Amino acid sequence: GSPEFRWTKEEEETRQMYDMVVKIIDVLRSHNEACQENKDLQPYMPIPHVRDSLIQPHDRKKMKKVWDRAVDFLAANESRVRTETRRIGGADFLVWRWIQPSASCDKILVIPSKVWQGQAFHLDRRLERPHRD
Repeated sequence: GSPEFRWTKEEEETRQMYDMVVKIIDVLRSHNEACQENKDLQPYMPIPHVRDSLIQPHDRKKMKKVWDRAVDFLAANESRVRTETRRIGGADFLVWRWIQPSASCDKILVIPSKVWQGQAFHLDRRLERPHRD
């Protein structure tokens, strides 16, 4: 019945909580830096891409059940992938997919408040901001 705001102090609540989540906040913040370069390096993945990611082999799921609680810590400060309900094979399930902040998200408003070179181009060379490596 109220929003979160999410500024610098909201971290003081989450600090001590980070134990198992530090691996998954590492998975999302890490894949992100390579992702803003490219379009989205992850276009669609399941809930287990991130829920298997806490551990790699046969013991993979053993902290995916803990993840149910770990999300209480994540969700007060970070969501560096997008949540969507999507239809696959005629059936609608919940999947997690990539959103990358900075470098891609650039635009011009009513007053073109920029100088010649630094950012992109204008009129000539009608592409997007990130390019082929």
